[PDB]
Amino acid sequence: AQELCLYLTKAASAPYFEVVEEHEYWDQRYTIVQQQIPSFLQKMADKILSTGKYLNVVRECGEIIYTLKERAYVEQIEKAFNYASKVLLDFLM
Amino acid sequence: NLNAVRETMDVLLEISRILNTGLDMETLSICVRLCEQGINPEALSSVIKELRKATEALK
Amino acid sequence: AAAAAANLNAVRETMDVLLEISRILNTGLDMETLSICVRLCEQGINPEALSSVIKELRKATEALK
Amino acid sequence: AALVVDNGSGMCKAGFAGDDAPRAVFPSIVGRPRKDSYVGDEAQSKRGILTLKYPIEHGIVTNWDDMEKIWHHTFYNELRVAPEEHPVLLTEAPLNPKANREKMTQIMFETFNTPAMYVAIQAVLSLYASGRTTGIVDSGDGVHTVPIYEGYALPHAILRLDLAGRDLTDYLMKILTERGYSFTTTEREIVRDIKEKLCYVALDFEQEMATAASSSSLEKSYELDGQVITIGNERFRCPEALFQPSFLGMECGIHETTNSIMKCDVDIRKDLYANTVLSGGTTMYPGIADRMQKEITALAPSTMKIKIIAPPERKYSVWIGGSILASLSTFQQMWISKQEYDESGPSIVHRKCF
Amino acid sequence: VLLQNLCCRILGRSEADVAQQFQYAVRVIGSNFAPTVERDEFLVAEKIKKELIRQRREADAALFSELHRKLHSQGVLKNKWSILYLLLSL
Amino acid sequence: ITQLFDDLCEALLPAANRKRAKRSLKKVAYNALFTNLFQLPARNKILMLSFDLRVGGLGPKADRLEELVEELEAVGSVLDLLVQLMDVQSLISREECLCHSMIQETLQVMEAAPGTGLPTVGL
Amino acid sequence: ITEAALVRDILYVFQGIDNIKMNCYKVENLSRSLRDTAVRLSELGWLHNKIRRYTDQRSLDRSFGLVGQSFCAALHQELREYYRLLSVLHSQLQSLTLRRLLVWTYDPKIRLKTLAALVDHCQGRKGGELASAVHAYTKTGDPYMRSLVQHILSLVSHPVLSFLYRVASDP
Repeated sequence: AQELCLYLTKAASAPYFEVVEEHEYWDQRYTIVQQQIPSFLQKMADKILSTGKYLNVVRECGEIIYTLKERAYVEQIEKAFNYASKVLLDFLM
Repeated sequence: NLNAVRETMDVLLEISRILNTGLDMETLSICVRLCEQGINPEALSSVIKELRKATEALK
Repeated sequence: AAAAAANLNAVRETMDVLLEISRILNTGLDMETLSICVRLCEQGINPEALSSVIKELRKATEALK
Repeated sequence: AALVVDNGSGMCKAGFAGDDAPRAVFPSIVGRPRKDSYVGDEAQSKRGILTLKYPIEHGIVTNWDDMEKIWHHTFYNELRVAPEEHPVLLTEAPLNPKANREKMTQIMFETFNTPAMYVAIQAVLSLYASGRTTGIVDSGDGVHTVPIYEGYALPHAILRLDLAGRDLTDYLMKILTERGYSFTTTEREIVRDIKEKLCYVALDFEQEMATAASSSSLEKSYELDGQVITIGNERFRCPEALFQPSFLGMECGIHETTNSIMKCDVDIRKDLYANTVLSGGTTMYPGIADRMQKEITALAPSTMKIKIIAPPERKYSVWIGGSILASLSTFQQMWISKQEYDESGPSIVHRKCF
Repeated sequence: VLLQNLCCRILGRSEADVAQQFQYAVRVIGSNFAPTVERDEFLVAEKIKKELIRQRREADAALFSELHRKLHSQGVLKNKWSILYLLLSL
Repeated sequence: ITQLFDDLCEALLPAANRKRAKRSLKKVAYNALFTNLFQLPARNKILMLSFDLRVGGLGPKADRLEELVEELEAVGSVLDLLVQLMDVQSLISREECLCHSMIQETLQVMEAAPGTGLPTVGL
Repeated sequence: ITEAALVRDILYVFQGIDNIKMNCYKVENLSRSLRDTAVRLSELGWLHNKIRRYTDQRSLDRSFGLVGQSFCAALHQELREYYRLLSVLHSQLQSLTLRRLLVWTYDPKIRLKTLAALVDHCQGRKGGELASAVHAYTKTGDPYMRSLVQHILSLVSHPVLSFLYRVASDP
């Protein structure tokens, strides 16, 4: 029943990992919701929100798997946030 | 030139479609550009038939 | 062995008789070309079509000479 | 896993057979105080307090004591493996003395206790990486045009040119200094970077010189401490030395040397002309393939079909070729085993690695 | 592939040289492959005798009758109508 | 050229370890490329295949294969690589094999030992 | 009433043609264990009616537009397949039972659940306003539905991208 509950969460997470709530001057656009935090990404609750936020101020202008005691996904997020800024910061200089 | 090398690449798909070769559009541009390097095509006939062979052992 | 050498004899005979019918009819063919036209006619091919080809390639080898 | 170790005059490349790229690359240097021995990047980083040695300066091993240290470093520091637990494929320069081949073999089996090993010519591995067994191939840091037929290099037709990346770096320092700047100190590292990033081979030297003399269209900026400098005709004048060594006071260019083809049997020359492969860091200059095509065409018969192959991954094609070879089913029977070494000794390398 | 050997026998060339003619030979042979008339070696025989008699060569008209029987004697030829229909035309 | 063999090995890889298979399949690409290297015009080889087209019918398609190689002249080594690699009665015979290959693929599972075709019972 | 007789009529109720008669297909004897499974199975055929009436009522009037055709002519390629399944199921009736049908027809109980609820959300929409109401069915996440409707959108939005590559006009 640990192979099963890994087959569900592997499929019940593809929609989430293909898109933090948005709104409609820029600190009220996207804001963290505190309840719905996985409590194993709580360490990086600020780099996720900061990673996509930089992608939108440029867009409107013009794989992850869960493992225990292994942080292959915690490292995978830092490898994209370290690029999310290098495209926007360079976009303003 | 990229307009010409697109047409010449588009015609070449059909003669590979009626000859019943399994090469789709992506693997064709890979093999065309690789043959464009200068590799001998008599060998490429063996790697594709073997890559497709070891691929079947998985399924 | 033997039956593989008896067939090579019965073919050199027939290919020698067809060369006699070829000269009394005065076809421009020779022993080398005639062995090609015989093989073709064994598989089954229109001699009204095959002879139009030979009557053409021989008609174009002169424009080049 | 089998190991693949490419011994370079300037940089060594190491990794595991089967991989698409080397796991580590480091300077072929060993340093000792002016921790007793420093190897690789560390030796370079702390060169200020060390006396550096280059045991394979021009492709050929000249000091086996330090070469042994480079190999020790490769296994234990870079790859973090025990050599006695993995077969090892090593690379060697073209025209490597027979005695050196035996020495390398003896060191692997007796000093590192490798379970198996093999040595292949660098140029041959690069040709393999391009999917060929026949053709003419290598410009690195400290030093070849190597005709290869059916997997075998032809020693009689191999030519060595003591002109490579190192010479080009120093030449760039010289002409940038003549421009009004000043690059003279071991600044050499900075210029090496400028060279690798902004240089290119002009299709026509004179026309390019004329363009640079009458406009700023070929100029590029490079930032150092913040100072931004300008590199003009130096961009292409630097690599031009490969085609005209006289710029360096040397008496043939790479196109003319690629003479090697003419030294081969007339029956295979067309195969070489149609399969001239570039390899090595110094062949990375943009525009070099088209320039070679033009120059060779001028030297060869008008009826000759000329083709220059410049793989995008040619900087590491030697290592990649080794990864491919060591992974081949038919190559497994070719390794020299510890058993075979114990049976025949070091000289077995001549028979096993022909 | 066999049609291309023919174009190299009649015209003395290599297959890389002569390719316009071989383009014309595939046009005629192809789409005209199936035999169009009922096959019988009897009728084609009585027309090679009638032809060698017409040339006052009455001696070879009775020699062919002895060469046409040997073809049946050995028995390595499946279609004897075709190869005679062709030898008569040329 | 060292990369064009790496992109080729990706296309033929069927989408889903996808990180080590590419490392092992690049061996099969090299282990097979150097076997031929260790060991005739171009347009003629098409006609010999144009002939075999017309024999079994489908004439106009064969008149098309020659129509393109005539305009591809105004590259030769590329076509040399490609050559290496009742209308109603067939309809009623296709939609009948489907119903033979649809009731079979599911009756072979519906009637068997309990738990053979089921993947969750294999856990 | 034998179980085989029920398997004979059900293969018709899957189409609209009625023991089982015509909103639930009330069946009218037999044991309770049989009537219950028929009821659910018979009701799947009723759905097929709601999707058939639309592609027949709107295939009549000529004032439905150019988009309303590529939609009404894309609800048919997703029905021939439902006519291929009924082909296969009938060849085996000559063995399959009720409990064997449930697994056979468990998937086409969903495709005939989205399509029969996709033609009600867009009832009076013609023109582009219909290609905008079959796109409000893609925000669903369900990997089986979002990959079905995102195909009907690729047919319905072909006429719209035909005017564009060539917005209310006034005569």
